Amino acid sequence: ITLFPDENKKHGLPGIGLSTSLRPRMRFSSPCYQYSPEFP
Amino acid sequence: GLLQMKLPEPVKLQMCLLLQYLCDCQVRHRIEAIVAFSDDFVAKLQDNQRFRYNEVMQALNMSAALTARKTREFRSPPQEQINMLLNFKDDKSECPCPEEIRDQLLDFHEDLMTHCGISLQQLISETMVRWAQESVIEDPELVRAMFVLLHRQYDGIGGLVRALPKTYTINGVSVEDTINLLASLGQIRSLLSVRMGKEEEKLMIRGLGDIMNNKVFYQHPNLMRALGMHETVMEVMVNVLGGGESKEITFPKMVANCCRFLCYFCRISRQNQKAMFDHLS
Amino acid sequence: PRHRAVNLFLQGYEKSWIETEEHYFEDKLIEDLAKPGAEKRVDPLHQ
Repeated sequence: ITLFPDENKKHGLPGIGLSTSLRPRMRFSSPCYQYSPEFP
Repeated sequence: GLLQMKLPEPVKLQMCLLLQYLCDCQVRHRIEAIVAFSDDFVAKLQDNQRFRYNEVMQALNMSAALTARKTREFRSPPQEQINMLLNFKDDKSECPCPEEIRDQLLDFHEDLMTHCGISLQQLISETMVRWAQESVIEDPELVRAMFVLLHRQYDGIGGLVRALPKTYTINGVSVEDTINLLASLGQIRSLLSVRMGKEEEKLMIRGLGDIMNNKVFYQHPNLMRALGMHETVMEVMVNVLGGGESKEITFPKMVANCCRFLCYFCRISRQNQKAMFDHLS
Repeated sequence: PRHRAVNLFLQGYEKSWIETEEHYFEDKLIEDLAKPGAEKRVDPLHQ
C-alpha cells in the first residue's frame, strides 16, 4: 500500500483503496443470542 | 448536489459527520502508507547500520574515535539510536553515514506533506464557510461539529501527531491472536457502558481471563499500553467501588480480579509501572 | 526484531519529521472566517 495511487498528485476518491488494518470480524447470528440478527 | 441543496440543520449535521468519517478514512490510509515506507526504510537502515558497525569493529587499532563509535552504535539504547539516526531533519545536521536513505526519507516526507494539507479539504472548507455565511446557526452541537471539521481540514498534521502515538505494527504470524485480543477488548468496552450486575461481572471476569491467556499481552507491552485498557479497567474499578467508598462495597470478586490484572500489567514491563503510577493517588 | 524496529521508526518519525513543521495559516483562516460574505447577519467568527 502506497499513498498516491498514481505518479500524479491525484489523491483518489476517499475510502477507495486497499486497507490492511485489523478490524473486528463481522458476524450476525441467524434469528445463544451472541450477535445481532442477520439482515439482507 | 446534496451539499449544494438548501439543507436543514439536522441534515447538514449528519453530512458533517459523513465528511468527518471520510477524513478519518483518509488519515487511516495515510497511516498505512507511512507504515509501509517505515518498514522498507527501517529495513534498509537496520542492515546498513549493522554492516557499518561490523566494519568499525573490523578496525585493527582501538582509540578514542573507536570507543566513540562503540558508544555510538552499541551503548546507546535503541530509541536513542533511532533518534540519532533521524537527527538529520535539518540540512546536514550531524547526519549518519548513509545519505541515499536521507534523500529517500526527504522525498517520502515531501510526498506525505503533499498528500496532507501542506481535492476534498478545499471542498469541505468552502462548503463550511458558505453554510456559516448563509445565516445564523442555532444548534451549538452543529456549530461545534462544523468548526472541529473545519479545523481538521485546515490542520491535517494534528491527525498525524494524534494518531502516530496510537499506531502499531504487528507481525503476520500473530494476526489471529491480535484479532482475538481486540475482540476481547471490544467486549470489555461494550460491557463498560451497560449497568453493572452479576452477569456483567461474570462476562468481565471471562474477558480478563482471556486477556491473561492471550500471548500478545506478554509479547507487546508497548502495544498493550497503546491500546490502553488499563484505563478502562480503572474505569470499571471506580464504577464498581464509587458507592463502596462511602459504604457497602460490591463485587469483591471483580475488584480482586481488577487488582490482579493491574498488578500483572505493572509487572510485565517497567514503563507500564510508570503508566500506572499516575493513578497512585 | 523487524516489528520492534519499525515501531521505533514510527515513533521517531513522528517526533522528528511530523512534530516540527510549522505552517502558517492562522492569519488567512481568521481573515476568511471573519469575512462577512455575500448576502446583515453575524459573521462566522463572531458566531
